[PDB]
Amino acid sequence: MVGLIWAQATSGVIGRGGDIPWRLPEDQAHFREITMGHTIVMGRRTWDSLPAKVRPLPGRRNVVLSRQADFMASGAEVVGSLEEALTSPETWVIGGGQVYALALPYATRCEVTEVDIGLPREAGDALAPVLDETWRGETGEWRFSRSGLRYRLYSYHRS
Ligand SMILES: NC(=O)c1ccc[n+]([C@@H]2O[C@H](COP(=O)([O-])OP(=O)(O)OC[C@H]3O[C@@H](n4cnc5c(N)ncnc54)[C@H](OP(=O)(O)O)[C@@H]3O)[C@@H](O)[C@H]2O)c1
Ligand SMILES: O=C(O)CCC(=O)c1ccc2c(c1)OCCCO2
Ligand SMILES: [Co+2]
Repeated sequence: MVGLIWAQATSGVIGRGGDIPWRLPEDQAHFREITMGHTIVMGRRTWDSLPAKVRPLPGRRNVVLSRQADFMASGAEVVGSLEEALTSPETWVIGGGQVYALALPYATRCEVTEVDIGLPREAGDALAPVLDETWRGETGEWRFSRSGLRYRLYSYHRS
């Protein structure tokens, strides 16, 4: 099982300036629950976005995808191809935009947090991947984050 997990604005923006223009504590707990115990695969830029005191994320096989053969990610594995990282029963791709696109052929689940924030796409933004007709979606109710933004969870899946 390869799954993708991400939060996006209604516009599809997931990242800007190397970070994320919101923060939902409820989404971070949801992320931790879904990924805990499993492999997490991330692009090098997303590894960079994590503070050093946070990496690796605890209780998970942290895998960083990079083309630099000497890139050092302390506490993590660095692989040069996505296929290298798929040696566990559950693998969650945690971003960012480039790695979601690379991983989507392998994926049968997307746990998507839609954040009710009006955020026009700008040059250089990272974007959510486009899900084609093979994906079946189930939606939750709109909920209020304590940060003041509404959000809702979509669970997409396909055989
Ligand atoms: N909203 C969310 O839920 C969420 C979650 C995660 C990240 N984000 C945001 O997304 C943004 C980063 O996403 P990004 O698309 O800019 O970069 P990214 O996907 O996180 O990492 C890009 C890097 O991955 C490596 N890479 C990409 N394709 C590869 C391949 N085919 N083989 C080997 N290595 C490969 C390269 O690393 P080298 O350059 O080292 O080769 C590339 O520079 C940040 O803003 C981050 O905050 C958002
Ligand atoms: O998982 C934990 O241990 C606590 C929450 C956390 O560390 C976290 C939550 C969301 C993330 C993230 C980390 O980095 C990946 C890119 C953005 O999505
Ligand atoms: Co689990």
